[PDB]
Parts: sequence; structure tokens; C-alpha cells
Amino acid sequence: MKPYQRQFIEFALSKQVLKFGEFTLKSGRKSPYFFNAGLFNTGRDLALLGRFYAEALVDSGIEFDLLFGPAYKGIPIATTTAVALAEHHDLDLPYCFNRKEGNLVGSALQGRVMLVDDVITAGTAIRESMEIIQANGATLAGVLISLDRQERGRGEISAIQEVERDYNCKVISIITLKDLIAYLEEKPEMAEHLAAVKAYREEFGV
Amino acid sequence: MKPYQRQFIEFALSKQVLKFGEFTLKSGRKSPYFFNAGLFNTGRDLALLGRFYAEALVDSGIEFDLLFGPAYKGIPIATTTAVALAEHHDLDLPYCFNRKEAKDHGEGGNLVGSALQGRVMLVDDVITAGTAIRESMEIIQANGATLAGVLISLDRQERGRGEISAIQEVERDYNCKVISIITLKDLIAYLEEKPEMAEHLAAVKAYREEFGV
Repeated sequence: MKPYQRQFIEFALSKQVLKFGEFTLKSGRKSPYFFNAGLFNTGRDLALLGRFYAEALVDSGIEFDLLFGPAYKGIPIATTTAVALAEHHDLDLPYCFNRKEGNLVGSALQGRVMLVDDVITAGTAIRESMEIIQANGATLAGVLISLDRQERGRGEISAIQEVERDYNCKVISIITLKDLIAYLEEKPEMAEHLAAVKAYREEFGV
Repeated sequence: MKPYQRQFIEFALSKQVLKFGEFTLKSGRKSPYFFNAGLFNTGRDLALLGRFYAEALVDSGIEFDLLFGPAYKGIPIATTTAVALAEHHDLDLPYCFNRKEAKDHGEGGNLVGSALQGRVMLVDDVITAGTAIRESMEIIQANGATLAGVLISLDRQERGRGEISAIQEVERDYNCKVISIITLKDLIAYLEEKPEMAEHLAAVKAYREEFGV
């Protein structure tokens, strides 16, 4: 994996954003790991989070004109990613976000939009933000999230896979389940988690 | 004024956030200038904005435990100010903001970020009325937290419906200090620096005479 991906995992771990154990997801699924970006709640967390998102964004090579952050979770993320791009990548990009109720804040919603969010659970918000992006004649360049759980949804494919299908766009993620596994495989003391995770992947993966 | 203040003024000018002319204010008055932080709509604008806010905050020397940004305007400002403090001042501070309604699917309520506790530094763009901070205050008080101060971009330093300015009501009503990066006084001092701004200096000085303080 890329250094920034490894750093993200270790940073998420230190902040208890990523926890290895046994947790019950809101789907009855017993997962051996939990991710909650909502725990990145201080200035330094935000600063670094913004750096990681910016890294994944620029590394993807996807062309976009503005960053859109869905209310409410997407707002601080879009904000920090925007400042990170400006300060560490010399890219001054327009940002925008909506009011849940004009219901828009920031620059004019125009061009190729890069939607920024934490995670795609059911795709609901994505589908909602999309009605807005389309309503303004803007197009979806891609979606940028923290972690791609790479696990089946209610059907055959995963939520990320549904979003990409329905919108002919790419979903970029800082890390995926494969990255977590690769990381665990290096930590001997994590053997139990590695077994649990790999087991979980076999049952609900891709 | 300090260098960071003059810099903010020029920053605002270049981004058309601060405009000198003749505008019919929301209150009905005809003002010689116009300020609209909403025009800080790009990544770099945000980056610099956060850095000016952080500067004024640290320079104030006021003690606070967390930054609170009111939905919706306060959210990006609180966010960038928080990152600016971390990145440029080595201060890792908890931030928090509200949702204008409770989250149906959950137990989080109407708060996002760290637990709303301690001395809160409310961050916003401008205070155009004493009634503006009420929503935030109810939330701060409902959580057993206290208001350390309010941080805004510009203090228009002009009367409202009464004899005092909106900022003066907030400080009085909540017994707190409102910090601003710049005030009307700073704009005037700046206009005196630029010989081309002579007509603007004239219009502004007169406006302050009729509505100032």
C-alpha cells in the first residue's frame, strides 16, 4: 500500500476511529472491526484527515472542478480537504455544500463535482446529493470516502458498486478491506483479528 | 492595526468579500462599503481565512476549551480555524457544531464533533443582530457548557435598533467578549493609507458619524 494509506490506518487506530473486536453493524451483521470517522473530532484530527483525503484525491488523477460536501458529515470533511489541497498541493478549488432545508452554500454548483464523504453505507446520501448536483446542471466526477468495506449490500453487489453503476463514476477510497488485511498480516499479535476479518470477508465480502 | 489585520483587509478586498461603494444594507441604511464572507468560497480562501481567525484568537489570549461553529455558516469557519490552530499554532482543540434538527436515525441528537463541554469559543462570520447568537446559546447552556467568547470577521461598530451595536448586546446579554479580526476603525485607518480611496474614506467617515459605535 502507499505510505499515506498505512499512515491513515495507524492514525485511525490511534484515534479509536478503527477498532478491531466484535461489533454488531446496523444490519445484524457481526463484524470483527468497526470504523467511525466521526471520532476525528479535534483540530489535528481534521488537519490530518484533510491531508489524507487530499492525498487520495490527487493520487487518483480524477479531474474535477469543485468539492461538494453533503450536510452534515460532508461539510467539515470537504472543508479540510479543500484547505489541504490549497496548502499542501497548491490547488485552489471551489467548495460547496447544501442545507437540508437557495439550499446551497459556497461556490456555484457548476462543473465536474467531486463529492466528499466519510463512508457509503447504503448510498442514500449519495443519491440525495445527486438530485442536487443534477438539478444544477453539474456532473458527478466521482465520490471520495475514507474506507471501502468491500462487502455485499442487501443484494449481490456492494453499495460502492451500486453508486458506480448508477452514476458511471468512480468511488475513490483512502483504504479498503484488503488494506486492513494486508496491514494485519504484518502484525503477529493481531493473528486473532486477521482470522476473524478473513472469516468475515468470506461470508460477506466484495 | 496589526499586520495580520491589514493583510486580512487586502485579502478580503482581492476576493471581493469587502467592497467599497454604495449598498443598501439589510437594515435599510445605505452603506459606503459591503462585507460578505460567503465569498470566501475556495480552498485557499478557507485556508487563509482559518489562519486569520486563528491569529486573532491566539492574539486575544482568551481561554477556551473547544470551538463551536453554528450551522450552517459557522461549520466551515470552525473547521478551518481548528485546522489552522493545529497546523500553525500547535494547539489541538476539540470542535463541535449543531444540526438544525435532531438526527432521526441515532442517539447523537443535534450535536456533531466532540462533547459540548467547558469554555466554548463560538466562531462565526459576522453578528448582524443580538438575536443571532440565541440559537447557539440555548445549545451551549442546555449542555452545561459556558461561553468563553465569540469570534467574528468584522465588527461594523454601528448602532442597531437601539443606541448600541449588536456586538455590544451580545457582550452585555451573555457577559462575554466578542473578538473580531477587524473593525470599522481598521477600515478607516486603512483607507487613510491609500490616496485612491479618498472618496471612500470620505463616505465611510461620514457613515460612522451618522450610525457609528
